[PDB]
Amino acid sequence: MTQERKVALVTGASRGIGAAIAQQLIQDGYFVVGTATSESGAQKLTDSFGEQGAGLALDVRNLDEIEAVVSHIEQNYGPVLVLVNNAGITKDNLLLRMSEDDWDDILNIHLKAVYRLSKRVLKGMTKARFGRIINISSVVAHFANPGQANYSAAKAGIEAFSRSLAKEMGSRQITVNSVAPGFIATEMTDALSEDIRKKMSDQVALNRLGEPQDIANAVSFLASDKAGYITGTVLHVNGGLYMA
Amino acid sequence: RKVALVTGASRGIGAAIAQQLIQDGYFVVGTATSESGAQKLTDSFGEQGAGLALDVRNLDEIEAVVSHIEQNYGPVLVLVNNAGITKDNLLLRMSEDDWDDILNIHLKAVYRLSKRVLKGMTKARFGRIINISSVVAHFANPGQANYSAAKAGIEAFSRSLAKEMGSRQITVNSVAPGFIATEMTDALSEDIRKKMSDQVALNRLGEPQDIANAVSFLASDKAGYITGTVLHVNGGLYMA
Amino acid sequence: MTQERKVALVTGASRGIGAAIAQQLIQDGYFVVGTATSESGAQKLTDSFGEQGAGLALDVRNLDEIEAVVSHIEQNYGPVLVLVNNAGITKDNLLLRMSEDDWDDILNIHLKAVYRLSKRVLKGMTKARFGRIINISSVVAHFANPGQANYSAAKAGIEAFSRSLAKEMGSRQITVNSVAPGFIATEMTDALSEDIRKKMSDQVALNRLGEPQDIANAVSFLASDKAGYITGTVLHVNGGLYMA
Amino acid sequence: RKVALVTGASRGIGAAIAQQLIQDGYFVVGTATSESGAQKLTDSFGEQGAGLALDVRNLDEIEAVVSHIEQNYGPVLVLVNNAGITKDNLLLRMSEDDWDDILNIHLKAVYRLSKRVLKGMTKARFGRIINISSVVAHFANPGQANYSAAKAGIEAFSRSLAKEMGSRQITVNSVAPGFIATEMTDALSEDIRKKMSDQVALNRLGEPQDIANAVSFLASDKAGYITGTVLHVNGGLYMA
Repeated sequence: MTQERKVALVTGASRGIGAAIAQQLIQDGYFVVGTATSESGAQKLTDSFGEQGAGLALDVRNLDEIEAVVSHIEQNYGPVLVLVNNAGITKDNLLLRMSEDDWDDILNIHLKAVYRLSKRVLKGMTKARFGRIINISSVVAHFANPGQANYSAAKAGIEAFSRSLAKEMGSRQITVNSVAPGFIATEMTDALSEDIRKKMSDQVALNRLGEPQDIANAVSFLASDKAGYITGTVLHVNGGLYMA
Repeated sequence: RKVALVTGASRGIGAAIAQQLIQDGYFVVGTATSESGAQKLTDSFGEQGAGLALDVRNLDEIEAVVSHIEQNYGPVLVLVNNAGITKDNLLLRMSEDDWDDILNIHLKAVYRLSKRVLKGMTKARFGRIINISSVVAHFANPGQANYSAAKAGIEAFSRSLAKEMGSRQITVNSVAPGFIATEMTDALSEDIRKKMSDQVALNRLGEPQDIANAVSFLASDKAGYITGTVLHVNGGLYMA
Repeated sequence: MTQERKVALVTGASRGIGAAIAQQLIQDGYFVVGTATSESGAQKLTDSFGEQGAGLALDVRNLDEIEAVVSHIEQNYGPVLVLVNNAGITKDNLLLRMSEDDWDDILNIHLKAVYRLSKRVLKGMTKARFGRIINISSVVAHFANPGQANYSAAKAGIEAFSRSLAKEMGSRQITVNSVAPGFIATEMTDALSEDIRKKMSDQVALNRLGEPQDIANAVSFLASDKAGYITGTVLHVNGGLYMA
Repeated sequence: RKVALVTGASRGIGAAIAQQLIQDGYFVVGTATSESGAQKLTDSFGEQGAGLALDVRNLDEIEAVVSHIEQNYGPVLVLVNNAGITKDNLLLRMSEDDWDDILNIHLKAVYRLSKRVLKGMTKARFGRIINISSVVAHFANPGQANYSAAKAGIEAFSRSLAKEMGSRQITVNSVAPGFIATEMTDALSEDIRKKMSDQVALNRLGEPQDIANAVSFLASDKAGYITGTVLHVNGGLYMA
């Protein structure tokens, strides 16, 4: 039992974008720790990653669990040198119907979790004089959508936090970036109808929904030496749905 | 007169906003966190306003204050969310309390107050929600991750709400001040604020009245086709 | 014959947005020189402005005419202390069908004209330690539209030029800003059908087309002392059609 | 192999781009304005490329070069518009020639070359147009109004063209370098580029290979769902 590869931590790795990111980072040569909210899901991740990764249960809303998970990774696999913040649900509602819990839960799962996990991995990245924090944002952080004020506020806050952290950590060669997916094919889009997914792809310049692997490719690029002079940016992967 | 609610109106930007909105013809309820401050606000606004105590961190107080305003003065049709509290620290030294308090005072308060005033604005088919953001939401500053995240969240929240409320002719906008002359800015002496003003194209720190002018514009009929935007008032410190 | 009011120059003042801007600046207390491309149009402007303005013919594509017009204003009315660059047409075409003239004419009418006129009025603004350059951009400089690559490139170039000039002239208290109209009711939108203008207003958060006076209000604000700490910005007046 | 055309490939950013695209598997035609430079490009690329002389200001030369490439090597399916010529001056001192030459070398050339390669990309239902912009298109620099306007125009042009060509699976993107180590940057000595690198979060000037890496990414299958964007490569000098 000796683990010599650099360690990547991917939260919310069970399916879709998170699963593709985790598998791509494995292919890139990392030892990947993926997280799921349940222990069953964590075991499914352990099974998928085999001897080049591990699955751990983590509710990113809880600081005690964040600290325990990162401590476990450091004590068993090594310092987290790539952090991909992908965990996170939506709780949509127009503001008149958006409850205190609807707001707080989303802000905690997305923005607070990014703050907590980034803070927790900073010591190891600083010691290594190498680090990658890659936050999965969304196109709705830029192109606002009614009913997603909580999600949009959280994602935009994550982007601003990333800029501040990039400035604080730049001299230690830690890059902090966000990837903003557009319409990507997920179980959720699979749930939608043919006609709705044509409505969606009609809004995309490339005239199709993206795939999880497109986001994985963007993250793999940002985590590599090929993006060592890129920090504090948003990398939009939306097929021209939103251009900035 | 139409009722405007301005939080944190005791001094600086908030006070200038309240006085300007009074001049524009609104009945201005300004808030302070202390009852002493609320009484001084009552005294300053006189017959064209009222002062109320409000800790914007507390939902019960928000609901009570808005209910009181509705019961005595009228529907809140202009809401200006003005908070300027900082708890700076580099992330290594930024505690959970430092993060949470800033997020609550700024972003959560914007959520709570905006939600609470929606009914009256919807009924009137008229509304102005004006959120005080900051240049730091765009031009990042080391040690202000919490403040930057909160202000950027406020801007994104404003865009979403603007889409939700637009058809009722309610506009939701943010004003982003740059370096404005204040208590703490006055505390540093000549070379330090020369360091600051050297970054400003207009080569000077702004004044609270500049932000009040932007808020007055957005709250007026002159800006009825402007919604979901950020109005930068920073002398060229940061340029779209 | 003595002219004591501050002089504003509004190019393309014959109708719609330009006409509303010119009339509002008159109401604000300026002596307004408006331009039209023909001498007939210039005479119609002279008639509309009466004793508080003048109409002059100007093809903004031509440097000799720019220099002659500004010299005439300085010699008869006073230094141009407010410049509103509004002259400018569209020549739409998908790139495969966009000719050299289609490109050059639009770039010259919009971007080159802004460069030439701003350069020409800088001396007077510098001497006065007061100045307002206000450029009418467009929402399509931000939300790109197929078939308008020339117009979009010109408007975005104008915005970048404005940022550079704002930095160069800031210490002399000259502000340089752009106003970006969205769907505003013009003869061109009047030409469109009821159903198309509902398609358009359906995209606007405020659920209606704007009016020239909305743009005039934005320009009047920027030209006043109420916006003396605003420079190098874009003021979007699009009813929520585009949010940034 | 697929044919990529890289303008201004003789040195620095352009040379790094050309070499990297060769490594990625493209047949790279690089251009220089002199025939001497074109021959040196031919020598450097050897069996995996060709060097051609091109003054990007001249439409006839653009059409001749692209026709030659089509007649000998194949359809241009990757176009990298790389120009880095400056003619700085504050507006008071910026002549008509200084403005026009920069606009022509940068923006007009992007228009002309992009237009000329559209037919082959459309036929192949594959394409990469990658335009070298600059941080100055976003963070304004006194004395560079012409360069800033041209680069920003290039970015807007790219967005419009991306919408026009997207359904044919042609992506159009810009790469915006920050402070990259070059001839002229090397000319200034330690304290001057320390002044520069102090503005960079990563606390150093970039290298041509960083821009080549970004262009290689965008030109690859790894970026097939990225279009109409600006990829900032500036070490945190300017942050979206």
